[PDB]
Amino acid sequence: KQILTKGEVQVSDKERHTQLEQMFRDIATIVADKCVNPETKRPYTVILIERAMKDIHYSVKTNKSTKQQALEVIKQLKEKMKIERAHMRLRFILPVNEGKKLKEKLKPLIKVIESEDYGQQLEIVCLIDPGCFREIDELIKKETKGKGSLEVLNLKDVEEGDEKFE
Amino acid sequence: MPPKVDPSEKVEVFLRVCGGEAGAMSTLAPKLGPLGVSPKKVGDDIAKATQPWKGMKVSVKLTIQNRIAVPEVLPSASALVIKALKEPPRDRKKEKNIKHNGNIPLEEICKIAKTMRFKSLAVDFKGSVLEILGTAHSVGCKVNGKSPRDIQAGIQSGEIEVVEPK
Amino acid sequence: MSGAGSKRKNVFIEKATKLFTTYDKMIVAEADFVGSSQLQKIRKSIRGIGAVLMGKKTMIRKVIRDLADSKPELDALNTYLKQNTCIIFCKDNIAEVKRVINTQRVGAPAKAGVFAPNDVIIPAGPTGMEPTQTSFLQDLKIATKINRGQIDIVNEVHIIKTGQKVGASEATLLQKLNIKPFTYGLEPKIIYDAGACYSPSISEE
Amino acid sequence: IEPSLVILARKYKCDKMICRKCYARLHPRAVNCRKKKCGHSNNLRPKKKLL
Amino acid sequence: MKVINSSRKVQIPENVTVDVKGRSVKVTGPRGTLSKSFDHASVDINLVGKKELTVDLWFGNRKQIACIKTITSIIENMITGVTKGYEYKMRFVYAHFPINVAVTDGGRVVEIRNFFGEKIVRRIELLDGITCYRNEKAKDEIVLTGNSLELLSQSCATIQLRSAIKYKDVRKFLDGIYVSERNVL
RNA sequence: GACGGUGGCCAUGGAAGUCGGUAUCCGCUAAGGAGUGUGUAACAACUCACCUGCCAAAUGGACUAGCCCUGAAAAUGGAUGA
Repeated sequence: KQILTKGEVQVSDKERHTQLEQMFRDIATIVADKCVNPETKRPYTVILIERAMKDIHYSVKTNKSTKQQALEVIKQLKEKMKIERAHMRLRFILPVNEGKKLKEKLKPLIKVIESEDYGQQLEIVCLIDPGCFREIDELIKKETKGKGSLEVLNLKDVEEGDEKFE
Repeated sequence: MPPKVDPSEKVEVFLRVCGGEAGAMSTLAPKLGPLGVSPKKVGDDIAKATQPWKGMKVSVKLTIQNRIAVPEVLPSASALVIKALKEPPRDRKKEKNIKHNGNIPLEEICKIAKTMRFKSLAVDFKGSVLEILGTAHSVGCKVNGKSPRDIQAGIQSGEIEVVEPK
Repeated sequence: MSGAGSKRKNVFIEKATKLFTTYDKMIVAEADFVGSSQLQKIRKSIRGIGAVLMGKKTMIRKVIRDLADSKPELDALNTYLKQNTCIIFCKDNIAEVKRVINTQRVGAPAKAGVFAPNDVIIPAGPTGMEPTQTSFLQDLKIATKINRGQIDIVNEVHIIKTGQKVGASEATLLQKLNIKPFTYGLEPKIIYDAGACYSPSISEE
Repeated sequence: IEPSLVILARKYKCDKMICRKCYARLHPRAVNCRKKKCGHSNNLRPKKKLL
Repeated sequence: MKVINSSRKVQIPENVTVDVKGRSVKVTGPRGTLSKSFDHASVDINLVGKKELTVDLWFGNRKQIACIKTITSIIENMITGVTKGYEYKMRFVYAHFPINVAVTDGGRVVEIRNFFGEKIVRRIELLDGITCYRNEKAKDEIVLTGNSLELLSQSCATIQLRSAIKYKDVRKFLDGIYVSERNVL
């Protein structure tokens, strides 16, 4: 019991795997959180920062917390590159009849404001969304509806994201 | 209580939801409105020109336009004006919440509002008028000073007004 | 055995044997296609003068009433083996009942398997045909002839009566077309008396 | 495209009732897989529709 | 329990004559001859004069009791095929590609090209009592007609089975030649 | 046949039997859920509950446990001894 509580978890034959796969799970999660590009901001995949985090030469430690480690990898590329570290906002336009089952899918998925629905015209709603979650929401409102639905930018920077530096 | 008139030439058969402060939180259907040829600001006051005070948001009410005007007509429902005169005030902001009805007697309005929908409702009158609309709402009671449908079976009011209103 | 289950016949027989001895002149009707929309608009006229009373082949429980009454369930006309009936009973208006009971009828298209009343006319002719709905009628067995510039078969004489079912493909020709030739409703069969027959003649008027 | 032809064509290869062990089409008023692999099992669902 | 006797009765119409010789029923009608053996039953098929034909079974239990109604209804099928033989109606449903259909009358075969835009030609012979012809009146429909139901419905089922979309989602495409009507006259 | 009050109350672009929280009585009858469902701007339309028409005599269910079948896949060829 003394060895269990006042010890540190040493590692078996799978140490090299449970450390290398751990430090390759860590870069495949904490680096990819909220990151949009330059030039009328869009998100992108994980492998672009898997290039651009070895390119900034990050060495990953685990004893600093994962949220703090998220706030550490984007500090270096705010220092280096021109990237944004906040939320964004969108103005979803959807037609009334064939878009309500698209409404109630993302309404318990993400936050909404300005729910302005008509009968004759189109449902216009505004969003409270991270920077990276847009590429899902560009496609899921077409692959369920089956028609065209419009992506209109609202705002490019809102706080209470990672801008509070938790 | 506006008076009921005969049908006219080229009647615009309409259906509305509200009658108090119509379209308060956009509480009218904006598709039953402009389908018939009428603007929206014309259509909002139509809900109050027929019943300004005793409308409620689930209705089989009817509004007719005799070469398009507000004619002070009442081809309204039999259910709005019986739970309207319980707790009397029926506007739109006080139809955002629940209400417990008033137990103030309405046997002598349940013969004039008895046949507000159709002329002859295919129901046996003069002996069962209080066992159809006296029990039409189990929520609350008409008056707590008497118990319905048993000291209300043959104990009736009005021999000339059960089919025709005032 | 009997007298059990849901919607008991022992609470219907209090109407089916007791008020069936308090009436003068009755109408043997036909309820073979009659609605409840068209029924509620004729059961408010009869309600002041009489009733709309039928047990529907529970009525051979009327054999115990025929001791002194001598009421026939099988000895009169229309021996009650092939049809549905809902007989009309009256106390005040035993006489002028045949005029409001044969007014409230509605003309409508028939379907497949309906009991086929005495006045059915197949929709035919130029007004009873579209050039686009020919290909449905071009599906059937009977070959068509050209009369008045239309792919159509003409049959305007009565060929079917009560007791013969209508074919399935004939129903859409009545339903899709606006042709409703006959206004049908209640059909009086026999004018029945308390132990005999008052009028052994038919009168749809 | 006539709707009656779509109804007829769904009558023959869409309106079925597929057993759960035996992925096998049965008629829409079935209660039992007709095959030995199922165990003549009385566990079966409708064929799913489209939108 | 096996019941002592379980019979049925088949009513022969006056223009039809059955020639049964030991579980080998042979109707003869105005329009054609038809025959089928029932040698897979312990059954005494036996006719009463001219109007009746009485399938009987002494001491059958089940799988044997169940077969006398089957071989009664098959003789009734043989009878109805030789008074007013069956005529099936088969309709073409397609999404985009108009199905072409060829028919000769050597073996009365059907040939189904441009089915789903496939270039394979679906030549199919009919069973040996059967002819068929296109409906000039109703569009996109071929009517089958014959003397026996086990030949006619099986020919129709072979047309229908060989007119399927493979390697796709059968709930959407629905291109084929399906049996619509099953009339007699 | 499956009707009315009624599109029951509430809630909302719109929710009218049929997305949901609550009640669940009546007229007329043989028979009506303030609705068992499909769909829709909600309806409409089709549909089931329950009754009734043809019919002619036995019908339906929840179990029990005998045999049998599914469960039940292994390497040489194969073993109720054949």
